[PDB]
Amino acid sequence: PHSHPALTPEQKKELSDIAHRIVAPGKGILAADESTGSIAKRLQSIGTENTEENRRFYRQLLLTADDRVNPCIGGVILFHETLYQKADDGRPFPQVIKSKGGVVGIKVDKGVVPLAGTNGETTTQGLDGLSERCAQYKKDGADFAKWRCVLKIGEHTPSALAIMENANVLARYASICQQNGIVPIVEPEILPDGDHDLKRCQYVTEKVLAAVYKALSDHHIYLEGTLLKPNMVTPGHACTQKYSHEEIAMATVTALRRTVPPAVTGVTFLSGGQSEEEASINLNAINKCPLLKPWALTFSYGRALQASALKAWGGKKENLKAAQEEYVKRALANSLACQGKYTPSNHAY
Amino acid sequence: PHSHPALTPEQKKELSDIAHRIVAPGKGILAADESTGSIAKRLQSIGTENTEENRRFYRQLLLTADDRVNPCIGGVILFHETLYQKADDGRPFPQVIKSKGGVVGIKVDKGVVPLAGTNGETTTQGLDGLSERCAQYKKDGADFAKWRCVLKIGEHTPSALAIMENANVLARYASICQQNGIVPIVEPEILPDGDHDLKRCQYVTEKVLAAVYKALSDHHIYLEGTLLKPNMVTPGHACTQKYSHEEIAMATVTALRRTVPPAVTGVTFLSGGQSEEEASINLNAINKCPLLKPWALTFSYGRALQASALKAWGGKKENLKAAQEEYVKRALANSLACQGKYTPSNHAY
Amino acid sequence: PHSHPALTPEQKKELSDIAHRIVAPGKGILAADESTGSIAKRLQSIGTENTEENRRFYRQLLLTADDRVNPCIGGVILFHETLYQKADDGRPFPQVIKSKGGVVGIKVDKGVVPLAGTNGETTTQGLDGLSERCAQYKKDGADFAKWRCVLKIGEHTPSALAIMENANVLARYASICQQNGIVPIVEPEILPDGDHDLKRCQYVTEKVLAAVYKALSDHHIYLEGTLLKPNMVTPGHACTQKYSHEEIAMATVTALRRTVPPAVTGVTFLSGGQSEEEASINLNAINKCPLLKPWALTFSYGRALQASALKAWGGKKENLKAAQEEYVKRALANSLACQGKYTPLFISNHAY
Amino acid sequence: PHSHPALTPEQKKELSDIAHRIVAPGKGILAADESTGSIAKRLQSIGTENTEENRRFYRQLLLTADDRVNPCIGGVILFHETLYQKADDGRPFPQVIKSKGGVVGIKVDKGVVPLAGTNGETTTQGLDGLSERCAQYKKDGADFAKWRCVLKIGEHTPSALAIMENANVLARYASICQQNGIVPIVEPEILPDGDHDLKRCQYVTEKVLAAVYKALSDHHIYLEGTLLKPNMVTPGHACTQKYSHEEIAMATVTALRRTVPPAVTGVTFLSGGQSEEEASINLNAINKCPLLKPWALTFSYGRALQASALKAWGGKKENLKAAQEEYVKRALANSLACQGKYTPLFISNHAY
Amino acid sequence: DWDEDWDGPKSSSYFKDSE
Amino acid sequence: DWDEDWDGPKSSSYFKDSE
Amino acid sequence: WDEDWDG
Amino acid sequence: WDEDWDG
Repeated sequence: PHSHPALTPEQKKELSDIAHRIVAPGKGILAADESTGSIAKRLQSIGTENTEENRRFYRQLLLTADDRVNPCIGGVILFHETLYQKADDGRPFPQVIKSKGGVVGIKVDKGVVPLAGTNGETTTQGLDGLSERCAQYKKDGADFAKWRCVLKIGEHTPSALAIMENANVLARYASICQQNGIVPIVEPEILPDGDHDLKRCQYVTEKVLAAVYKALSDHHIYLEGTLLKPNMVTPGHACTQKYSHEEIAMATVTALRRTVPPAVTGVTFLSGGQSEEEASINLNAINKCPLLKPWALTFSYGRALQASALKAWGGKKENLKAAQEEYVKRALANSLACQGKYTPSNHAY
Repeated sequence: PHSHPALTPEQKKELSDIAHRIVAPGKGILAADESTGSIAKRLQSIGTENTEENRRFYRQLLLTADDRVNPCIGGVILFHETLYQKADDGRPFPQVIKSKGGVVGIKVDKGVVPLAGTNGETTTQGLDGLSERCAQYKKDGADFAKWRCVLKIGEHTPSALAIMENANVLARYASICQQNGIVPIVEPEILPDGDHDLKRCQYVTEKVLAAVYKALSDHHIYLEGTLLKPNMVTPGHACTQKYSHEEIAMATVTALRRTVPPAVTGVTFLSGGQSEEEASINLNAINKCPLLKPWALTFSYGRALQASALKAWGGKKENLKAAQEEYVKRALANSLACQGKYTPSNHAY
Repeated sequence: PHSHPALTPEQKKELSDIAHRIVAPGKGILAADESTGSIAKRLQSIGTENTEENRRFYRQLLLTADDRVNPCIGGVILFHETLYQKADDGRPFPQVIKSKGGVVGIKVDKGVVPLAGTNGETTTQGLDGLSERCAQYKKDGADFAKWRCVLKIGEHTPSALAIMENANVLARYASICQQNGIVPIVEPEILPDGDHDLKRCQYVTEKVLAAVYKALSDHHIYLEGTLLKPNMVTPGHACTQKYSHEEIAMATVTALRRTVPPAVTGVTFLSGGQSEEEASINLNAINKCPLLKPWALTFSYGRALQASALKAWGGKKENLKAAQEEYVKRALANSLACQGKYTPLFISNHAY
Repeated sequence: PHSHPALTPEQKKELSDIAHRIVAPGKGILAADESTGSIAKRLQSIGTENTEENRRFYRQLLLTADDRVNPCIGGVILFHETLYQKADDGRPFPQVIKSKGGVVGIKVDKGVVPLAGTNGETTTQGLDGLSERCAQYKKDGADFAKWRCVLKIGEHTPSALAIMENANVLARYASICQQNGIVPIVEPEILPDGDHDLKRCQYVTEKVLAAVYKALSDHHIYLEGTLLKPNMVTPGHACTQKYSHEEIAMATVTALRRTVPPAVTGVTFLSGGQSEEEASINLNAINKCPLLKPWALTFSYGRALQASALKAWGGKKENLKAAQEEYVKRALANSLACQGKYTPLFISNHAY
Repeated sequence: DWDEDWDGPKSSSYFKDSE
Repeated sequence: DWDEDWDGPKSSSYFKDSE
Repeated sequence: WDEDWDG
Repeated sequence: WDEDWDG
């Protein structure tokens, strides 16, 4: 029942101001934070050699797209390697992001690990030396972070253990970030895998988010200096029931209204298995939902911003402008969608 | 991870519609639910004999005040005896309340009981046969209920036990109400007793409300069909630091924004130890707070609606109109204040 | 992190002494605490009228069996009505029980209630005015209580809510008992209903008992002044896998060793739909289990002590001695069984 | 309510067998797992240079003491560097330990980190890549691990957060160990720092251990393949109230009986700032305590086994035998003490 | 009037013994 | 380099024995 | 006793 | 493996 304040008013202002910039009206996040292994798969799919140079050039292509992206992109999240790369002109990639009005983010987790005694459930590692890593990343230009937890809907899952443990590790990570002037994005990703319907996903989302916010309270997290990164509430990929975008929007907004305190600055959606178009249409329907939404409802999109751009590039320097156009189109679509404006004695002891 | 829905869409609509009527713009609650012992003390203070007739007449005085109260009073909460009393004209008191556009409430708890091994902490009893009591009260005209939990700020209090246990019992009570078409008002009252400052009360409120909403989630409570009845965030009564109404408003709204999901229909404040005027001024400052407030912020006032009316009555039938005027004045003040418009092997095992 | 002790050294001594008397070596509990409607059905089965007199006589028959039961019976639990009934000589039933060296118990819960949003799961009610009820029962000669929580093994059950909620209500009840000098028997009954195997029951027992002991710690329960009343770890009654008595014993003792702190004075097993003789054999195998067992492992049996006595009586006054003899035989068998000293395939067509 | 077993019967057998070897009757643990900087400070105190060779020689001196130590030492815990060092004959230190009948242990945590929003409280880090570290340590001859969590008794400490968080991290670490055939020693160290009395320490121990065992149940930890490493229940070192050894024993045994399931293979006590001799006397009084103790009650001592050996060596090669003799004396005293068979007013002016 | 001890599901031995 | 086992607060008997 | 009316 | 990229 005793306050030992984690943060001064100055630290709170600094974190709150960063969180607000990322999710400012019309803005969302480019998730360009794929691991070297993931991005190797991206390059293979377009018949391109996984060299550091091709990874660097591909990230340059996204980061140096023209000024039409500037009102669209509040934040850009990077993987470790990319934070220390440079554009052809010699500018560090963080400087490229900042000059276009973007806040720089860093993915800080060290991947999922199996939880013993569960049906294939995971937690996430990466807390070790995280404070020193955050302090260094801050100095190197990052103002926000990402930590991804993964949950799955199945017969016995998410279990009481998986929920408790993932919510706890998210709160630990968020606590360490906030000590270092870094806005933590809290990402409890519930996978769309399986044949469960919309109602089941809504139920699981409600339970997971109530556990997340309880853990954030237990660990003294300052919610105004945080963002939330969930999946939209959708049927499973193998569900045979068809749903309108308005039903997805209503299930999503309802689940958030029931669990997410209004102090949370913004919700930056994952796009799960959605196409570029579907991700934008669903985000738009969420923002058009006729219910009071006391937080920014925006995007943190990887594939949903990048898929057409990656294909149009095809590893060809000649296709630079055509590839950037595809990314600009998705940035413009998503910027409208996050505004709801998108139309495609032992007794003494 | 499995939904066994507590409520149908029809039950949800019924509960949500009742909750919305009680806290509709400009409206709050008259708490006229004092026990026979408390109301004996009220009558004693004005030199009046504690007869059932004097209790009945006093409640009639409040309930039959003129039509100026009708836009002010969304709900009236009663004690058991009063639910079954009648006005001089023969109308049951619930009928009197309903005809003026008020929803009828019933206090259902059976008082506080000591928690063993704590420093004078309590929980609340009253769950036994509560379902059958709710079903009967519904038939007899009640559409909402109150259950009061009490917490105290002190050196070792509220303890982990007191928080956990009071949040759990509130969830049990809320669950039973919702099965019977009764809107539960969830009342975690944190006493203003002691010399703690504003920041300490804010901290305790945040911790208590996070435990309350986690318990409501665990017990599958439908938040849209609930109201919250907390104290405002204030210094303790023996604190020597002075605070403006705007500081109380900011501490209160901040604490609610950090813990209370937007799905909660409304917050109906207790007035703790505040005078009639102070209760109205603080409620007004809360509604003027320049932060997004996604729920109705209103009053559930007993003494803060009744004190001048009780005094002006003085047990004299001749003073009926003068006494009702005092109550009307407070109902008008509080109606403006809730709008921000008030100006005063064994190994195989 | 701060002690405001629930109990004085003198209150602890009294609770520990009571708990130790109930489960002293060779002793267990007669559960004779069936409600009026339940006991009416027992009387119906033997063609006897449901009268207050027949209920009183049947309870007298059990309570006034000869002195051979005295070393077998540490406790007798009564339903409310029986606590206020008298033997033929005018002696209150609590006095009859005490004179034979038994501790008197009282069932204090007010039954199961549905948990909304669960798949048919329950909690238990009975906390309201429980303190004043306990203080009165104590004056009236009771020194221990019973509160029954019910959990079911099924597809999504027991749920996180049902486990947490029943553990919490058991801890509230235990706390109130201990303030009034009443030993609480903590009863988290996991039903043998269904087709689950032995492994599943063991897993569920271990999870439930861990949550029970956490709740009792949170609520400052004095473990030495408590008893635990679970089912044995068995397959579900619709499971077709067959197990030896030694396998049931190993799974039961393993589950308790993994969850039950040594400070708990004793474990008084339910019979869980077992035959009279099977309940004795399983209790015996438990006590012979070659693992360290730091608590008394005994019986709290109702039907498993009474079934043959009820039939041998058949509502006939002339049959008093034959009926008492059937009860004495089971008391003696169970007294040997709770010391590991008891020495006494099948397809039922009704299962098809 | 669903079992997806963490471990096979074969994995359980291996973990249980290791845990039982470490704490076999008469045996305890030599904690020789001080970091480089710590051991440099031990060398400074005896006027010896901090060289890799002096560190290696000092560890050799302890590990190669005469065969009288063999029945006394069930386990030796090493710091990372020492696990890869060799004796003068070229034998790897794990092989030296094994040849004398000891199990090899490894300290795996990466130190305490501050919990923000608390009054100077900590959690412990070291989970990242812990699985691959364990698998490598197992290949390199270690069969048990150590992870140290720290809790402090103060005005608002240990807080609900610190208890919950340290219990959770202990359970994560234990889970990872058991997947790799490593016995986890679960170490929730409650500091004897401060002026709290014996009652307050007992209360805090009971609350911490209840939360520890709930967390291990939630994370599906196999208790038989674990050990517990707590402080003894004592007043704080700044408390002026004096207690007998029998009072410390009673408070310690009572706290463990109320919280530690009998399935836990053993309790390996820290010395908690006690003198070499005092830690033996207290461990002995614990083993003589007239309450049922269903687990091995033994030592995991560092300074309490080494202090006199370190001084008797003084960095001089000629002093090898005299130094080993001091360690053997303490090993022998502690071996008798963990069987209850050890038989061997004061105000310090430095406290003013 | 349901009594789990008397009325609840029985073991196969209960059936064998009462046959 | 802080080591609780070696550097931490000591009992009165630690002081008596090393006096 | 009444908390709302008694200070 | 990337979940976002491999649906």
